[PDB]
Amino acid sequence: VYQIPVLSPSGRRELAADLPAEINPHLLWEVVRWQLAKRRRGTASTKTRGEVAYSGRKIWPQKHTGRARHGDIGAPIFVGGGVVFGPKPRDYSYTLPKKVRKKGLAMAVADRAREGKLLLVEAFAGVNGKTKEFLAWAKEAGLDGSESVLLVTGNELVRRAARNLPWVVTLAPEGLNVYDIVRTERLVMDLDAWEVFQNRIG
Amino acid sequence: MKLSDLRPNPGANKRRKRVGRGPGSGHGKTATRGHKGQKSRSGGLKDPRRFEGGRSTTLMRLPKRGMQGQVPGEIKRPRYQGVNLKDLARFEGEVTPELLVRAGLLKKGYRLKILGEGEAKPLKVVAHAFSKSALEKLKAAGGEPVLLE
Amino acid sequence: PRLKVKLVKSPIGYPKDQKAALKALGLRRLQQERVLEDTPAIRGNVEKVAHLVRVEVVE
Amino acid sequence: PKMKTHKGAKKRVKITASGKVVAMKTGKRHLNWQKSGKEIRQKGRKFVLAKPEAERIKLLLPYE
RNA sequence: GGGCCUGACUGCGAGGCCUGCAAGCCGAGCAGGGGCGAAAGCCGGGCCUAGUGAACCGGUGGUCCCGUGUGGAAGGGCCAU
RNA sequence: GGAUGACCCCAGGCGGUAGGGGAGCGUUCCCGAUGCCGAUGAAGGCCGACCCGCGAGGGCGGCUGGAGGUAAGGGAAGUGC
RNA sequence: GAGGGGUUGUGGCGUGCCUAUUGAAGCAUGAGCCGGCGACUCACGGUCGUGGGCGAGCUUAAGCCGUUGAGGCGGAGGCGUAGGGAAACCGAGUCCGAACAGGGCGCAGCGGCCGCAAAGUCCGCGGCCGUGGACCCGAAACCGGGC
RNA sequence: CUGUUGGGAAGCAGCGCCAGAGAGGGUGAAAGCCCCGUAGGCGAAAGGUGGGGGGAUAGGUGAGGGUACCCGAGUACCCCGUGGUUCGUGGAGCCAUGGGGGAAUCUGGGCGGACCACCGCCUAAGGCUAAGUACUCCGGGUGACCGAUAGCGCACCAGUAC
RNA sequence: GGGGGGAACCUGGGGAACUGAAACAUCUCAGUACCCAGAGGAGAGGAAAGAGAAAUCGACUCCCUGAGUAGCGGCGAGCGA
Ligand SMILES: [Mg+2]
Ligand SMILES: [Mg+2]
Ligand SMILES: [Mg+2]
Ligand SMILES: [Mg+2]
Ligand SMILES: [Mg+2]
Ligand SMILES: [Mg+2]
Ligand SMILES: [Mg+2]
Ligand SMILES: [Mg+2]
Ligand SMILES: [Mg+2]
Ligand SMILES: [Mg+2]
Ligand SMILES: [Mg+2]
Ligand SMILES: [Mg+2]
Ligand SMILES: [Mg+2]
Ligand SMILES: [Mg+2]
Ligand SMILES: [Mg+2]
Ligand SMILES: [Mg+2]
Ligand SMILES: [Mg+2]
Ligand SMILES: [Mg+2]
Ligand SMILES: [Mg+2]
Ligand SMILES: [Mg+2]
Ligand SMILES: [Mg+2]
Ligand SMILES: [Mg+2]
Ligand SMILES: [Mg+2]
Ligand SMILES: [Mg+2]
Ligand SMILES: [Mg+2]
Ligand SMILES: [Mg+2]
Ligand SMILES: [Mg+2]
Ligand SMILES: [Mg+2]
Ligand SMILES: [Mg+2]
Ligand SMILES: [Mg+2]
Ligand SMILES: [Mg+2]
Ligand SMILES: [Mg+2]
Ligand SMILES: [Mg+2]
Ligand SMILES: [Mg+2]
Ligand SMILES: [Mg+2]
Ligand SMILES: [Mg+2]
Ligand SMILES: [Mg+2]
Ligand SMILES: [Mg+2]
Ligand SMILES: [Mg+2]
Ligand SMILES: [Mg+2]
Ligand SMILES: [Mg+2]
Ligand SMILES: [Mg+2]
Ligand SMILES: [Mg+2]
Ligand SMILES: [Mg+2]
Ligand SMILES: [Mg+2]
Ligand SMILES: [Mg+2]
Ligand SMILES: [Mg+2]
Ligand SMILES: [Mg+2]
Ligand SMILES: [Mg+2]
Ligand SMILES: [Mg+2]
Ligand SMILES: [Mg+2]
Ligand SMILES: [Mg+2]
Ligand SMILES: [Mg+2]
Ligand SMILES: [Mg+2]
Ligand SMILES: [Mg+2]
Ligand SMILES: [Mg+2]
Ligand SMILES: [Mg+2]
Ligand SMILES: [Mg+2]
Ligand SMILES: [Mg+2]
Ligand SMILES: [Mg+2]
Ligand SMILES: [Mg+2]
Ligand SMILES: [Mg+2]
Ligand SMILES: [Mg+2]
Ligand SMILES: [Mg+2]
Ligand SMILES: [Mg+2]
Ligand SMILES: [Mg+2]
Ligand SMILES: [Mg+2]
Ligand SMILES: [Mg+2]
Ligand SMILES: [Mg+2]
Ligand SMILES: [Mg+2]
Ligand SMILES: [Mg+2]
Ligand SMILES: [Mg+2]
Ligand SMILES: [Mg+2]
Ligand SMILES: [Mg+2]
Ligand SMILES: [Mg+2]
Ligand SMILES: [Mg+2]
Ligand SMILES: [Mg+2]
Ligand SMILES: [Mg+2]
Ligand SMILES: [Mg+2]
Ligand SMILES: [Mg+2]
Ligand SMILES: [Mg+2]
Ligand SMILES: [Mg+2]
Ligand SMILES: [Mg+2]
Ligand SMILES: [Mg+2]
Ligand SMILES: [Mg+2]
Ligand SMILES: [Mg+2]
Ligand SMILES: [Mg+2]
Ligand SMILES: [Mg+2]
Ligand SMILES: [Mg+2]
Ligand SMILES: [Mg+2]
Ligand SMILES: [Mg+2]
Ligand SMILES: [Mg+2]
Ligand SMILES: [Mg+2]
Ligand SMILES: [Mg+2]
Ligand SMILES: [Mg+2]
Ligand SMILES: [Mg+2]
Ligand SMILES: [Mg+2]
Ligand SMILES: [Mg+2]
Ligand SMILES: [Mg+2]
Ligand SMILES: [Mg+2]
Ligand SMILES: [Mg+2]
Ligand SMILES: [Mg+2]
Ligand SMILES: [Mg+2]
Ligand SMILES: [Mg+2]
Ligand SMILES: [Mg+2]
Ligand SMILES: [Mg+2]
Ligand SMILES: [Mg+2]
Ligand SMILES: [Mg+2]
Ligand SMILES: [Mg+2]
Ligand SMILES: [Mg+2]
Ligand SMILES: [Mg+2]
Ligand SMILES: [Mg+2]
Ligand SMILES: [Mg+2]
Ligand SMILES: [Mg+2]
Ligand SMILES: [Mg+2]
Ligand SMILES: [Mg+2]
Ligand SMILES: [Mg+2]
Ligand SMILES: [Mg+2]
Ligand SMILES: [Mg+2]
Ligand SMILES: [Mg+2]
Ligand SMILES: [Mg+2]
Ligand SMILES: [Mg+2]
Ligand SMILES: [Mg+2]
Ligand SMILES: [Mg+2]
Ligand SMILES: [Mg+2]
Ligand SMILES: [Mg+2]
Ligand SMILES: [Mg+2]
Ligand SMILES: [Mg+2]
Ligand SMILES: [Mg+2]
Ligand SMILES: [Mg+2]
Ligand SMILES: [Mg+2]
Ligand SMILES: [Mg+2]
Ligand SMILES: [Mg+2]
Ligand SMILES: [Mg+2]
Ligand SMILES: [Mg+2]
Ligand SMILES: [Mg+2]
Ligand SMILES: [Mg+2]
Ligand SMILES: [Mg+2]
Ligand SMILES: [Mg+2]
Ligand SMILES: [Mg+2]
Ligand SMILES: [Mg+2]
Ligand SMILES: [Mg+2]
Ligand SMILES: [Mg+2]
Ligand SMILES: [Mg+2]
Ligand SMILES: [Mg+2]
Ligand SMILES: [Mg+2]
Ligand SMILES: [Mg+2]
Ligand SMILES: [Mg+2]
Ligand SMILES: [Mg+2]
Ligand SMILES: [Mg+2]
Ligand SMILES: [Mg+2]
Ligand SMILES: [Mg+2]
Ligand SMILES: [Mg+2]
Ligand SMILES: [Mg+2]
Ligand SMILES: [Mg+2]
Ligand SMILES: [Mg+2]
Ligand SMILES: [Mg+2]
Ligand SMILES: [Mg+2]
Ligand SMILES: [Mg+2]
Ligand SMILES: [Mg+2]
Ligand SMILES: [Mg+2]
Ligand SMILES: [Mg+2]
Ligand SMILES: [Mg+2]
Ligand SMILES: [Mg+2]
Ligand SMILES: [Mg+2]
Ligand SMILES: [Mg+2]
Ligand SMILES: [Mg+2]
Ligand SMILES: [Mg+2]
Ligand SMILES: [Mg+2]
Ligand SMILES: [Mg+2]
Ligand SMILES: [Mg+2]
Ligand SMILES: [Mg+2]
Ligand SMILES: [Mg+2]
Ligand SMILES: [Mg+2]
Ligand SMILES: [Mg+2]
Ligand SMILES: [Mg+2]
Ligand SMILES: [Mg+2]
Ligand SMILES: [Mg+2]
Ligand SMILES: [Mg+2]
Ligand SMILES: [Mg+2]
Ligand SMILES: [Mg+2]
Ligand SMILES: [Mg+2]
Ligand SMILES: [Mg+2]
Ligand SMILES: [Mg+2]
Ligand SMILES: [Mg+2]
Ligand SMILES: [Mg+2]
Ligand SMILES: [Mg+2]
Ligand SMILES: [Mg+2]
Ligand SMILES: [Mg+2]
Ligand SMILES: [Mg+2]
Ligand SMILES: [Mg+2]
Ligand SMILES: [Mg+2]
Ligand SMILES: [Mg+2]
Ligand SMILES: [Mg+2]
Ligand SMILES: [Mg+2]
Ligand SMILES: [Mg+2]
Ligand SMILES: [Mg+2]
Ligand SMILES: [Mg+2]
Ligand SMILES: [Mg+2]
Ligand SMILES: [Mg+2]
Ligand SMILES: [Mg+2]
Ligand SMILES: [Mg+2]
Ligand SMILES: [Mg+2]
Ligand SMILES: [Mg+2]
Ligand SMILES: [Mg+2]
Ligand SMILES: [Mg+2]
Ligand SMILES: [Mg+2]
Ligand SMILES: [Mg+2]
Ligand SMILES: [Mg+2]
Ligand SMILES: [Mg+2]
Ligand SMILES: [Mg+2]
Ligand SMILES: [Mg+2]
Ligand SMILES: [Mg+2]
Ligand SMILES: [Mg+2]
Ligand SMILES: [Mg+2]
Ligand SMILES: [Mg+2]
Ligand SMILES: [Mg+2]
Ligand SMILES: [Mg+2]
Ligand SMILES: [Mg+2]
Ligand SMILES: [Mg+2]
Ligand SMILES: [Mg+2]
Ligand SMILES: [Mg+2]
Ligand SMILES: [Mg+2]
Ligand SMILES: [Mg+2]
Ligand SMILES: [Mg+2]
Ligand SMILES: [Mg+2]
Ligand SMILES: [Mg+2]
Ligand SMILES: [Mg+2]
Ligand SMILES: [Mg+2]
Ligand SMILES: [Mg+2]
Ligand SMILES: [Mg+2]
Ligand SMILES: [Mg+2]
Ligand SMILES: [Mg+2]
Ligand SMILES: [Mg+2]
Ligand SMILES: [Mg+2]
Ligand SMILES: [Mg+2]
Ligand SMILES: [Mg+2]
Ligand SMILES: [Mg+2]
Ligand SMILES: [Mg+2]
Ligand SMILES: [Mg+2]
Ligand SMILES: [Mg+2]
Repeated sequence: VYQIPVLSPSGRRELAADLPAEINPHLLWEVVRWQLAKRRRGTASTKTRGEVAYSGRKIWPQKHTGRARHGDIGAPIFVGGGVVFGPKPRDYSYTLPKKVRKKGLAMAVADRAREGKLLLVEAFAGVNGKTKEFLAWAKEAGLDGSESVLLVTGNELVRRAARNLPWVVTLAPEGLNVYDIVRTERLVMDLDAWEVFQNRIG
Repeated sequence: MKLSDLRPNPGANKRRKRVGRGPGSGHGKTATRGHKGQKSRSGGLKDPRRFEGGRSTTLMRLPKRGMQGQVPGEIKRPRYQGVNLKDLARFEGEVTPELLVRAGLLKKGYRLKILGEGEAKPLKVVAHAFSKSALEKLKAAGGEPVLLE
Repeated sequence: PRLKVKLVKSPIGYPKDQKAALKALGLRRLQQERVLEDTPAIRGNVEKVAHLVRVEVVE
Repeated sequence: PKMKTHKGAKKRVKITASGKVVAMKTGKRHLNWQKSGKEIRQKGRKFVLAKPEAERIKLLLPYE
């Protein structure tokens, strides 16, 4: 078990948590790959020599002109003809195994835990919507903006307050994902979100 | 662990074989197809799993055998999938086709039949059929067979 | 699981009904060893003469 | 799209448990009067196809 | 040349020859029931090597295996040709 | 050897078409990047007898050019004539 | 500005490139020259190998919900867990057979319950096969409807 | 905001400030706070829409017993010739129908793959019915989509010149 | 009231061939291309003289699965619920 520092008005707490011990870099890479692959738009397209505007007339006779034999000017050997193996619209998504993405999620959170960069918060004192409020809170909480932070919390007023900062990413715990965990240098969570995370890896 | 640390394990993502791309590569000019003939062609070659240059094929000179059937097709009948005693050891108390399908052992829509590889545990097991050695082993280890339909 | 049952203590001097259990279990010789089922019937006889019997569970 | 089962193979052959291919002996469909019982008897049994030919027909039978 | 006979068997087949495949060839021995022989044994056609034709489609004699709600039937399968 | 490429010593192999295998270079694009290089001059162009790399190539310098370019690490292809 | 760069008088050596071929400098093919365009791909299925997850199990599909470059739910189903037989049927066996015969096809981790490994299966990647126009270009023709 | 280098500051330096807004594009170079925007909010007299919410209207409505009146005709049905189905004449049903013959109204008729019996299923020869589905001339949003031989045939007075 | 138009999409009435079968005729391509008629913002379909074995289900359309299964097939190539 790791020991995760907790932040309370009632004082600097500690709490044991059951993150996995051994971390698999290749596995985390497989989840990030699959994350960034299934979001692809797949909108690259080209025109086959049959999808092109020209007519299928034979531009000149097969024999006895002294020029190369050609068919129609849609053939890809012509400028302005079709393109042989151009992109067609594609679905890059795939069903990465549920167990694997669950494992990576717990793994990526454990890496921040094993580093000292996982803070669990009780609540957010004054922050009720405004950036200046969350900023002030961040100063008390040791978050000065020198490091990037993944804020994971179901409180929307806290999410809107932090989200425009250039060093803060914003998530509801149902949106916890490993790519955003790895993007960031620190990880900050509600005890409400922490409970949610703990349920999703079980 | 930073984004720039995420790399695939050695060999996880090998690069492709790109032919017809110069002398240095080993694959220039003919793109490993050799020279002329069918099969060098785009689209070339009939399906080599079957075709044999025009002679009667290895498959087609073999004789047919057995019932292939006829329209209106398959005759619907009760189907038995057998499950071994060794597969039952994990359970306690009573064993049922329901419980057996959720374990992953029995397939849906298949009447149960207990087979006798392995030993018998004292279990009341409700199955559509038993082998001879399934009944004997079972009803001799405290087991409780239950034929049904 | 089955029952590797070995007779390791002479019945001589013990009540007759315990000597019958050995006959039920088939133990007719010292150090003799029989493998039986774990039937609650068979078990109880083995439990009766537990002090005369070495028992290993098999399977 | 998905491959189609070669029904000539399906009707002529069987893949065993270890992945051999088995077929009926050829040569007793007719013309059998002057054949010994030794020929008629041995040709009534299945046989294992040579490996090169076996691996071909097995690809024709992809969902067995 | 003669006598008695039908092994010109049925159910299998160790092991080989040959061979790209598929075929082709030889085969001891075990069992069933036989032929000949006092017997040892021999006999699964012919001194041997040519006298031949894969599959598909159908015919006929068996078998009683499937039989499209059920019992039958139609029709197939299997064995032989 | 030292200990798993930590580098060193000693030895042998290293012509090559079809073709098999291996390891790299470069191009476009994405993550890295709310970053970093950039008018004290981006990309591209023109030179170089300089440096690195077996090579494909990569640097550096001078001129041109005048607004972009983009690392270590990975990802994807309309990727080299 | 003990070195380099340009030039080339003389001497030595010396049969273009590509393609096709048994064999080309070949008096066999192609190319005036330059720049740009130009040919092994994608989907789905298969089959091997490979990087990981899980392992007698593995995995979801369409959808539903959430996000709006967030991810989750969904077990229907699919593959595997047993084979043999035309089948009925039997089953670690089964089929042929009269057979308890003979044969065909089948049947069973590494270290101290704990740890690793592994059937299998899922996904990624790569080689190759099937279906597609399937490496690119090229017919003479065939058909339909119109001019 | 100021200084600064510079043709120009958004660069560099100094001291600030906003953020439910740090998506993006501009501005003389590289700008959160100059501009246009962005987050978050507001907006229709008129036309269109209105599948949502409300209201009307049409419409909707028992039990026994008796009776045996009615229940879709050149139809079912059979035969000839075909089509559809996975079904290529197959043991060929089923659905459809060009030809011939030609019923019955429930105790009637069709079907469950020749056929027959039993057992079931259904109620032909009248009509209509949202939604879930398809498509992209049109608008908008977004691209590990092109960037002027590319991307539409056309970024440009292009279905033009010719 | 109709007439005519509308990129694709829809239904109906007609309906090829190259090609594949490494020839070709059944078969394939394919009820596709195309022609024609009609319809719309969709269209077709639709309220069991159904399924088909469940003593069951309950209009129709569309998706996933069933399943390349059942079968069809010069039992060839292939086709395919
Ligand atoms: Mg396009
Ligand atoms: Mg194009
Ligand atoms: Mg086309
Ligand atoms: Mg065209
Ligand atoms: Mg065209
Ligand atoms: Mg045109
Ligand atoms: Mg044309
Ligand atoms: Mg034309
Ligand atoms: Mg033409
Ligand atoms: Mg010519
Ligand atoms: Mg010329
Ligand atoms: Mg020319
Ligand atoms: Mg020319
Ligand atoms: Mg020409
Ligand atoms: Mg052409
Ligand atoms: Mg021209
Ligand atoms: Mg064309
Ligand atoms: Mg073009
Ligand atoms: Mg092409
Ligand atoms: Mg092309
Ligand atoms: Mg892929
Ligand atoms: Mg960041
Ligand atoms: Mg932010
Ligand atoms: Mg933000
Ligand atoms: Mg963000
Ligand atoms: Mg958020
Ligand atoms: Mg978000
Ligand atoms: Mg970090
Ligand atoms: Mg390589
Ligand atoms: Mg790749
Ligand atoms: Mg490639
Ligand atoms: Mg090369
Ligand atoms: Mg070269
Ligand atoms: Mg190579
Ligand atoms: Mg080579
Ligand atoms: Mg060449
Ligand atoms: Mg090559
Ligand atoms: Mg090759
Ligand atoms: Mg070749
Ligand atoms: Mg090749
Ligand atoms: Mg060639
Ligand atoms: Mg050659
Ligand atoms: Mg050759
Ligand atoms: Mg060539
Ligand atoms: Mg040749
Ligand atoms: Mg050749
Ligand atoms: Mg050739
Ligand atoms: Mg060749
Ligand atoms: Mg090839
Ligand atoms: Mg070959
Ligand atoms: Mg070639
Ligand atoms: Mg071609
Ligand atoms: Mg082909
Ligand atoms: Mg060809
Ligand atoms: Mg021939
Ligand atoms: Mg079958
Ligand atoms: Mg004693
Ligand atoms: Mg005594
Ligand atoms: Mg005593
Ligand atoms: Mg007593
Ligand atoms: Mg298909
Ligand atoms: Mg066949
Ligand atoms: Mg078979
Ligand atoms: Mg024959
Ligand atoms: Mg026969
Ligand atoms: Mg004959
Ligand atoms: Mg005979
Ligand atoms: Mg003979
Ligand atoms: Mg004989
Ligand atoms: Mg023989
Ligand atoms: Mg026989
Ligand atoms: Mg080989
Ligand atoms: Mg196969
Ligand atoms: Mg296969
Ligand atoms: Mg299957
Ligand atoms: Mg005689
Ligand atoms: Mg006699
Ligand atoms: Mg042999
Ligand atoms: Mg052989
Ligand atoms: Mg011979
Ligand atoms: Mg005998
Ligand atoms: Mg005898
Ligand atoms: Mg005698
Ligand atoms: Mg004797
Ligand atoms: Mg003998
Ligand atoms: Mg044939
Ligand atoms: Mg037959
Ligand atoms: Mg008969
Ligand atoms: Mg019947
Ligand atoms: Mg029967
Ligand atoms: Mg009867
Ligand atoms: Mg019967
Ligand atoms: Mg019969
Ligand atoms: Mg028959
Ligand atoms: Mg018959
Ligand atoms: Mg050396
Ligand atoms: Mg050596
Ligand atoms: Mg070499
Ligand atoms: Mg892009
Ligand atoms: Mg960026
Ligand atoms: Mg700078
Ligand atoms: Mg560029
Ligand atoms: Mg440059
Ligand atoms: Mg250089
Ligand atoms: Mg300079
Ligand atoms: Mg420059
Ligand atoms: Mg700019
Ligand atoms: Mg920039
Ligand atoms: Mg660059
Ligand atoms: Mg870059
Ligand atoms: Mg890199
Ligand atoms: Mg790819
Ligand atoms: Mg290309
Ligand atoms: Mg490459
Ligand atoms: Mg090149
Ligand atoms: Mg000099
Ligand atoms: Mg000189
Ligand atoms: Mg001179
Ligand atoms: Mg000279
Ligand atoms: Mg000379
Ligand atoms: Mg010369
Ligand atoms: Mg050259
Ligand atoms: Mg030539
Ligand atoms: Mg020549
Ligand atoms: Mg020449
Ligand atoms: Mg010449
Ligand atoms: Mg010359
Ligand atoms: Mg010439
Ligand atoms: Mg020539
Ligand atoms: Mg040439
Ligand atoms: Mg010229
Ligand atoms: Mg020219
Ligand atoms: Mg020139
Ligand atoms: Mg050029
Ligand atoms: Mg390839
Ligand atoms: Mg493609
Ligand atoms: Mg596959
Ligand atoms: Mg593969
Ligand atoms: Mg794999
Ligand atoms: Mg897994
Ligand atoms: Mg699961
Ligand atoms: Mg956002
Ligand atoms: Mg079987
Ligand atoms: Mg056996
Ligand atoms: Mg028998
Ligand atoms: Mg036996
Ligand atoms: Mg064996
Ligand atoms: Mg493992
Ligand atoms: Mg694995
Ligand atoms: Mg292959
Ligand atoms: Mg084509
Ligand atoms: Mg195609
Ligand atoms: Mg290919
Ligand atoms: Mg023709
Ligand atoms: Mg003709
Ligand atoms: Mg003609
Ligand atoms: Mg003509
Ligand atoms: Mg014509
Ligand atoms: Mg005409
Ligand atoms: Mg100034
Ligand atoms: Mg200023
Ligand atoms: Mg500057
Ligand atoms: Mg400043
Ligand atoms: Mg924003
Ligand atoms: Mg944007
Ligand atoms: Mg901006
Ligand atoms: Mg801007
Ligand atoms: Mg800047
Ligand atoms: Mg800007
Ligand atoms: Mg700006
Ligand atoms: Mg808004
Ligand atoms: Mg607004
Ligand atoms: Mg509003
Ligand atoms: Mg209402
Ligand atoms: Mg009502
Ligand atoms: Mg009423
Ligand atoms: Mg009626
Ligand atoms: Mg009517
Ligand atoms: Mg009427
Ligand atoms: Mg007639
Ligand atoms: Mg008829
Ligand atoms: Mg028909
Ligand atoms: Mg049909
Ligand atoms: Mg028909
Ligand atoms: Mg029919
Ligand atoms: Mg009629
Ligand atoms: Mg009446
Ligand atoms: Mg009735
Ligand atoms: Mg009636
Ligand atoms: Mg009817
Ligand atoms: Mg009828
Ligand atoms: Mg009937
Ligand atoms: Mg029915
Ligand atoms: Mg029936
Ligand atoms: Mg019905
Ligand atoms: Mg009707
Ligand atoms: Mg309607
Ligand atoms: Mg609708
Ligand atoms: Mg648009
Ligand atoms: Mg727009
Ligand atoms: Mg231009
Ligand atoms: Mg253009
Ligand atoms: Mg330009
Ligand atoms: Mg371009
Ligand atoms: Mg346009
Ligand atoms: Mg336009
Ligand atoms: Mg153009
Ligand atoms: Mg133009
Ligand atoms: Mg014009
Ligand atoms: Mg008109
Ligand atoms: Mg109209
Ligand atoms: Mg039609
Ligand atoms: Mg039509
Ligand atoms: Mg015609
Ligand atoms: Mg034809
Ligand atoms: Mg033809
Ligand atoms: Mg042909
Ligand atoms: Mg051909
Ligand atoms: Mg021909
Ligand atoms: Mg033809
Ligand atoms: Mg035809
Ligand atoms: Mg076609
Ligand atoms: Mg075709
Ligand atoms: Mg057709
Ligand atoms: Mg149509
Ligand atoms: Mg069309
Ligand atoms: Mg609609
Ligand atoms: Mg409608
Ligand atoms: Mg009604
Ligand atoms: Mg009705
Ligand atoms: Mg009803
Ligand atoms: Mg229905
Ligand atoms: Mg009911
Ligand atoms: Mg309903
Ligand atoms: Mg379907
Ligand atoms: Mg299945
Ligand atoms: Mg068919
Ligand atoms: Mg077909
Ligand atoms: Mg058909
Ligand atoms: Mg068809
Ligand atoms: Mg249908």
